[PDB]
Amino acid sequence: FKCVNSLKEDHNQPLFGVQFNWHSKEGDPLVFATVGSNRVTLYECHSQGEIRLLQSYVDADADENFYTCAWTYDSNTSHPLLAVAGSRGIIRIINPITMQCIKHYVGHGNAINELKFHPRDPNLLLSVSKDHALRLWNIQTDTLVAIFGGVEGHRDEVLSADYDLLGEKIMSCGMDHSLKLWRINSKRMMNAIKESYDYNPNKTNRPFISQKIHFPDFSTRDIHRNYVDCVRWLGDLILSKSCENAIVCWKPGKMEDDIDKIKPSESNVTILGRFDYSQCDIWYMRFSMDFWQKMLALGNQVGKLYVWDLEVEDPHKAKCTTLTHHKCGAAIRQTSFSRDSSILIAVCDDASIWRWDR
Ligand SMILES: Cc1cccc(F)c1CN1C[C@H](c2ccc(-c3cnn(CC(N)=O)c3)cc2)[C@@H](N(C)C)C1
Repeated sequence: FKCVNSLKEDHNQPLFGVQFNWHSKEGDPLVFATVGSNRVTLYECHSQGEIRLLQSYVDADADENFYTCAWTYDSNTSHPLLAVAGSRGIIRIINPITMQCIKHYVGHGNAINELKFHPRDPNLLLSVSKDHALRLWNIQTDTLVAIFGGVEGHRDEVLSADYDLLGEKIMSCGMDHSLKLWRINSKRMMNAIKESYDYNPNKTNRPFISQKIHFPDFSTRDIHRNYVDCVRWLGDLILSKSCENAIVCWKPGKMEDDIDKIKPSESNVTILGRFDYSQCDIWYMRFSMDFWQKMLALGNQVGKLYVWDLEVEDPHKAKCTTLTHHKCGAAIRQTSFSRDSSILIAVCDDASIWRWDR
């Protein structure tokens, strides 16, 4: 990787999120979105390092702070869609062509810290909230499918979550130091999703009933000792970090325990490795993976990038490379790989954007 360009957005506030559109059509240039201040902005990557500015969506409320975005597509038309959310607790579905807000969703109106789309169903959107809950939405029928919370749910802000490969289960994490597993391939949850697709408010009198899921299928506070701010599945294993200069690779149960036989009472975890780094001990810093999950990237609070090659026989054998540029000194909140892995974008607390090309 070599650094080929940078720019800075005019708001001078942190960019909290960046995502390449992995649903961009064949023959179209690569496009990524950034979120920070009260806006979302799209850029196109071109040759000779050019980052071409397209168009932003700017919230009507100057006090909105967007924290997260996620791409999907319209399941009928195939056209890409961009979901954004933040401090106002409003999910907006944006048409990236025109930057029009097509529609929006509100739960209880508390800050949304992350959005993720289901890996097999482009209509299923997961939000994680300052109010300690996760919410699963069906953006085809505009329904809240389920809320994941309760006293055995998270007891402080949820900061991150991730679906596994097939979208059979979710791992969430947050300010309570815990990582929690929620299965969504239960008979109850599969039925709820089916019913969400059968719901049309114009053809019935009932409101749509959301599931209240009050018990995770596994919980641990034994991995980290501070706010857990990013989580990703790596097959049946988990990658997660806190502010302790480490990403931990771990699994529920003992070494030979199958993830789908784990009981909610399981008290053990197994640590398969840990990737240490420096100067990333402030709260709220995300790591990202490429499409194939061959690579892992994390930026630190002084503008250094760490990239791990996970194409090795066991997690602890990961090979680290580091990327620095003398002008890049601000905290990197998130990174994104292009779908082909040829470009890595980093975004920063000073509103700067850094492009690295293979
Ligand atoms: C990015 C991220 C990463 C991982 C998990 C996550 F959940 C999030 C999302 N975060 C948005 C919120 C937030 C974070 C930072 C600031 C802030 C203010 N000033 N600065 C530095 C400056 N230089 O201005 C930074 C303000 C609000 C955090 N919540 C819990 C308070 C969660």
